[PDB]
Amino acid sequence: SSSDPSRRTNILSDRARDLDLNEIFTRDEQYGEYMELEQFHSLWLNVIKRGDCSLLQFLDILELFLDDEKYLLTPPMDRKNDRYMAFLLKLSKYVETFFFKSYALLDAAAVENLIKSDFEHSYCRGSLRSEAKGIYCPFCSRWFKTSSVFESHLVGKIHKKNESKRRNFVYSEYKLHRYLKYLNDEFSRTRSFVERKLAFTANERMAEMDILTQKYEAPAYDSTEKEGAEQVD
Amino acid sequence: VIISLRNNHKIIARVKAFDRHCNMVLENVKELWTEKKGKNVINRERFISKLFLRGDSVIVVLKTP
Amino acid sequence: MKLVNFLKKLRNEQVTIELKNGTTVWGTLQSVSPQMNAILTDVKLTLPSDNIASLQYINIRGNTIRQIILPDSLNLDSLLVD
Amino acid sequence: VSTPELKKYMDKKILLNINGSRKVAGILRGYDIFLNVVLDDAMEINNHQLGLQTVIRGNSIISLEALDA
Amino acid sequence: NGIPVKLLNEAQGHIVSLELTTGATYRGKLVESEDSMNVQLRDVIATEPQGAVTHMDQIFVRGSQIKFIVVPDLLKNAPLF
Amino acid sequence: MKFTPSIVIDAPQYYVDDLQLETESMPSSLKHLTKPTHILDLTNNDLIMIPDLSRRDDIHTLLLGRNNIVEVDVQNLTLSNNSIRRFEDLQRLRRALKNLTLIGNQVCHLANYREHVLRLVPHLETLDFQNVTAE
Amino acid sequence: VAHSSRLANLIDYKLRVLTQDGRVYIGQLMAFDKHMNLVLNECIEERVPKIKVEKRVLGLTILRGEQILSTVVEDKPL
Amino acid sequence: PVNPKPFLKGLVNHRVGVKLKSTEYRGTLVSTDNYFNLQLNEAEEFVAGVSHGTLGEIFIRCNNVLYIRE
Amino acid sequence: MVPPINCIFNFLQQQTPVTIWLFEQIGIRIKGKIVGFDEFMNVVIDEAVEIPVNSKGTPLGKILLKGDNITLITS
Amino acid sequence: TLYVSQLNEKINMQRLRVNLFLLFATFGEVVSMNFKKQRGQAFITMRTIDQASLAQISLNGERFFGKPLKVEF
RNA sequence: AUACAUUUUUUGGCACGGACGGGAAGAG
RNA sequence: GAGACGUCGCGACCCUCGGAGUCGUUCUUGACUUGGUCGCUUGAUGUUUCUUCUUCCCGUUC
Ligand SMILES: [Zn+2]
Repeated sequence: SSSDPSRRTNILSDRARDLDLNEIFTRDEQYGEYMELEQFHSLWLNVIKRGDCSLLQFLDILELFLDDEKYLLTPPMDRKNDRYMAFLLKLSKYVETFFFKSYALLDAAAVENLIKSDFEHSYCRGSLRSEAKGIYCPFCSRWFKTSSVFESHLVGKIHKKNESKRRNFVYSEYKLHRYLKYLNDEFSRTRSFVERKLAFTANERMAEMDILTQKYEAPAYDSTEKEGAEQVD
Repeated sequence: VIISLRNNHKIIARVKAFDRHCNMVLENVKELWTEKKGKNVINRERFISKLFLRGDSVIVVLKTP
Repeated sequence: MKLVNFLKKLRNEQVTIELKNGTTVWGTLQSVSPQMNAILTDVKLTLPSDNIASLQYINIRGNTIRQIILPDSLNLDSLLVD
Repeated sequence: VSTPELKKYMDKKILLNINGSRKVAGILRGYDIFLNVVLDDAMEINNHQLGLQTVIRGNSIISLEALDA
Repeated sequence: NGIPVKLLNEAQGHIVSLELTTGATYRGKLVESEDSMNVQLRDVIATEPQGAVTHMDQIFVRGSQIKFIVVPDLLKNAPLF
Repeated sequence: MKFTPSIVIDAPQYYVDDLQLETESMPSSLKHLTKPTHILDLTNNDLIMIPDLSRRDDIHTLLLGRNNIVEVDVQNLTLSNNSIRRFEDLQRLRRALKNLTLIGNQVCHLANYREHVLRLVPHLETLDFQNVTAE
Repeated sequence: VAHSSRLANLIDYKLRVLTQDGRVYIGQLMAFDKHMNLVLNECIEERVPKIKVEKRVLGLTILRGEQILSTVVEDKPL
Repeated sequence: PVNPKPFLKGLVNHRVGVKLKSTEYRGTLVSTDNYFNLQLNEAEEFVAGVSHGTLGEIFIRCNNVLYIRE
Repeated sequence: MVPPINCIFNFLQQQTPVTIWLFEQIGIRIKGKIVGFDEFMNVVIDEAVEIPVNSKGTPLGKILLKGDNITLITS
Repeated sequence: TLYVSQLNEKINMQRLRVNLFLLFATFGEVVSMNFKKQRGQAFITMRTIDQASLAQISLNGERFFGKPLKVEF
């Protein structure tokens, strides 16, 4: 501890003396408190080719991806749309990097492999089942009566084509799904933030911004911190 | 409403503010132009949520009912 | 009445700005003059098909700035009050 | 606010270098605070005179370089 | 009032250099300057944007069409600043 | 006395007689200069190898007098009074350079040292303060 | 560079400067204006022909604000 | 005797055409001001003497104007 | 001295062949008779004629040419 | 400051000064005109005095651009 | 001690094994 | 890649040859003055008109 300064100024060790969080987190993320989705709301407006969509309605859209089936059976747009798939890619990437960024201590490779194996062993194996329509396929966006026709459809030229073209997108969608699930608390936290700031006045919003800023450009250890003030129990 | 502009930008947008200079605060913004190489024909347009605009740019504003 | 006032009120906003020469400028508006001279911090200059150039502080002139692309979340009516 | 001190150039022939890589000649007859020029007529630079007297707008003047010393 | 204007005024007498919007550099003794940088100059050379140079007597220039003015480095000393 | 970020930050900085930084066993951590210098003065130090530089687009002059340079990993390079001993050790300079000085290095007394430098580093115009001539 | 409010407060800092023609003037801001005209202490015009940076040292320069596009900080004082 | 501003005033609720800094226009004049900004109805866009489109209700900015004509 | 305003007034009084040049536009000129006068260079000029410049003649009606895009006058 | 004379006056002024700077930088952190009076001469100024003395003793008669330079305080 | 847009500034006349580089030779 | 038109350099048979400085008044200030020519034997650079292939060598990238 404190290997950088003369005595006690910087908690960082000499080992990682040039380690800076602000080069990893933006100010609107507040070191993992929130995730900045305004940018993606912009890109989204660009994707839907209109303006009927508000920041909050956009977040309402994102919520779909917390569900195991909604993002699949009640899609914002047609899942074969280009603009849409591209957007989804960018967003997915963002959510994932944010996830591992905000939880350094957890083995990233472990998580990655876990998700990948879940994708191969369950997701692409008729993990989505309905008592009425049968088995849904992420790649062909169709259901199937029984598991039998489902299996003999996974060798057909159609499914070969699709699984061979839309593989990366399907996988990215899935990642967006599971990573957003793992970050439910952050998603909620941010949505809350949005509603708050939104219900502010001018002066209020300004002072709040001031606060986020100060938190952003402040030393991680203050010259006025405690060392050895332990209570008991 | 639609706005013609000095730099060949057809700004289809919802007006919010107005002044002496014909500067405008804009919502629901949809610009229209054409990024082209020589002998290239492309028609491009992008959505923007909120956008301030400067007045020298404005040539002719118009209202399509 | 005045958009200048509105501009002034917009403080500490991370915004894109567009010029008469088409340069896209991603930065935090620390201040703006009465004559629209934008003063940015944490600035990022990109052209409209080529590589990016980042800078700490940029004072852009009022005559150049075609369109300031505003933030995502913003209460406009409130801002417009005197 | 202040008047352009062109009283030295009064009643002398001047090359009015004007907007768009063009030129004008002619003897200086008058001017104002906006730097509009009133001058006896001469040619546009091979060469051809138009007008008896001429008035050049202020904005248009790049330069007014003296032909006579 | 503008300190650059003041500086320009001070530079009166001295050999200033002077480029325009056109990109046609001049060098000469600064005869007179005004609030609007309406410069007059004596004994003045005149470079074309392409390259070629032409001597000329008493050029006038209107500050609107002026781009930038180089003043001699002695004026850095005083007395305006 | 490692060449450190902290070291560079308290180092005399001035406009020389170009922007120059006044400066060690190993050249390292130059990132912290932020590519803001035209010249860097490393004279009278103990550097062994001219290596370890970050990408520095500004840097045009390197004064490396009285060090222990014995190997080489930019318009002017002054290496006076160092330890380059073999003509082949000067080979890496072919990849750079108009002003080169290698005086007071053992390599200087090697047969054909001047002609070797001229053919292998033709971009040099002034070598050891003498004009490289056509002949 | 520091986190200033205005241009006036950062007087005498070494400044990059862009102008409408595409040239880049670099030098210390000695004095500002109501119309953003700049006095530069040791001014160097740096231009780029349609390749690589062409360079010209000017000296003490009064620079008109009409032609000025934007200013950037090149270095600290002194 | 006839100045410009009064002429302009007179020409309200009447056909006018405008050139720019270039494309010709054609429409009925609604109103005008001191700055010479325009507001027209039944605007037709004469692209060098070719009516490309009929916009209808428009507002022309003053500084881009070249001349007015019937 | 003969001011510009005075000159303009004189021209108006006369009603003479005026040939106007356009600012930042070489190829075109105007030719008519001055009818109006303004505080700025703007005027109304009835019986105007657009001219393509010699590097003929074209039809044109009554016009006010705006003061900012004027260059030359002669009358 | 050291005064150098007996310098090859054919070198252009800016090149002379830059080689002078380079050569003398080896002794410590470091005026030359081509007038008739001052040609073939230069004044080299060092921050440290010990640097000036070392330079003087070590470069006395050093061949520079073909001629042996003469140095003095 | 008791503050604002109509000519000189900021309402603008703007816009339309495979590459790469250097140097040399030989041909059109 | 070639023709102008300029502007700053490698060599030389050539030419040429040796902020500072002064004063009034007072313990510190106010005034006044101030490389050129020829080659390149394939030096570097803008404007401005017209109309590439193959082979060998040296460096970056995959
Ligand atoms: Zn399928």
